[PDB]
Amino acid sequence: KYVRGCYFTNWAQYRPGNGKYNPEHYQANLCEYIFYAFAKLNDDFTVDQFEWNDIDVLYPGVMKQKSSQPDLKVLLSLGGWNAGTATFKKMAATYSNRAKFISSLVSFLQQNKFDGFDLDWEYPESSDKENYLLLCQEILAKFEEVAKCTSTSRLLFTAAVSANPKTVDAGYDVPALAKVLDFVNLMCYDFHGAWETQTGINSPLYSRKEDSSEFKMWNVEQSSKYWSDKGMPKKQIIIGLPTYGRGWTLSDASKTDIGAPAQGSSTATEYLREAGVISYYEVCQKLSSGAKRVWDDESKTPYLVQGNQWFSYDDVESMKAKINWIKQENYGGAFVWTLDYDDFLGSFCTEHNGKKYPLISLMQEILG
Repeated sequence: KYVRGCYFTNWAQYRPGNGKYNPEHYQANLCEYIFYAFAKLNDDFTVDQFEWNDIDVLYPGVMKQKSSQPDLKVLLSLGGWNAGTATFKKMAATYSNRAKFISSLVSFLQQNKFDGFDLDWEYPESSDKENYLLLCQEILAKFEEVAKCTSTSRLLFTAAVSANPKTVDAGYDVPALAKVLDFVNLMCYDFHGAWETQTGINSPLYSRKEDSSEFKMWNVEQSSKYWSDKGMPKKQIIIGLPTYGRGWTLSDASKTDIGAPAQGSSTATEYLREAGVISYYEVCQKLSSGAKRVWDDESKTPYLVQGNQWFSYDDVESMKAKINWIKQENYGGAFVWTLDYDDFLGSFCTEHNGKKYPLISLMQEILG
């Protein structure tokens, strides 16, 4: 009745100390689907592994989890934000280029025992709309062809899609893609971040009265609605849950409101070491240090203040509110980004008595 998904990342193995995330850190029945991020798209449009140890170690490591969760399905994700669109745009522009990518892809999936493919082209533009459609149609066709041919279940085929309606209009033929994609993973996050000069919410459930006109649809609720109205069935919209936060350095540590002015990004944190970004477990460390929390009931998310540092993030209350809203509105489910941001050891946080995956466990718990 409800999809429950989780992104694994193949660079989380390089965090320092207990931030290091390995496939053995996964938990049985946490996720129905594990989206592996990412494969590499070569310049010649062929698919290969991205990290030097995927084929030999990490891919099989994730697959071993099926031993204790037999209907765990694992899909290979290609793209992401770092990858950009340059290869994608070229690869998709001709039938023969997509044929080379598709065929290369089908073979890389079979060899490495994946259950499906997840296209995270971030993002198709006007010039790519029609190409994108054909690319997906042809991926389903080959998958359909391969399945009848080899007498197997068809490979699964999903896309991570843009939550910004202006992009959805530009680059997605939504009714056509509905007929073709299994489901879409709605990236209803990153709505606000340190690229802005004032504090905002990362992933607000609802809009806020103080939002300006350009952002009245930049919430989970209204962005999922937009996909619904463009012709994607609600059951094929899967709601993105962010286990990370974004943060600013406050311009004045006395104005600490949603919208307070900021002079730059939050200082890079101990583990993710990316300025402007905090993992959930890092938040728990900060709480333990007398960082103060503030619920925002309008948007149903918390923020965190400590010194001149201000983070929007997501915790058990905000996650409880979104997943419940997933059920109340009958969207297709939830997915989490990422596994390695939660308190996967269950030792960085203390409010949860040591429960592993305080945040991600909510999916199986509430969505069954």
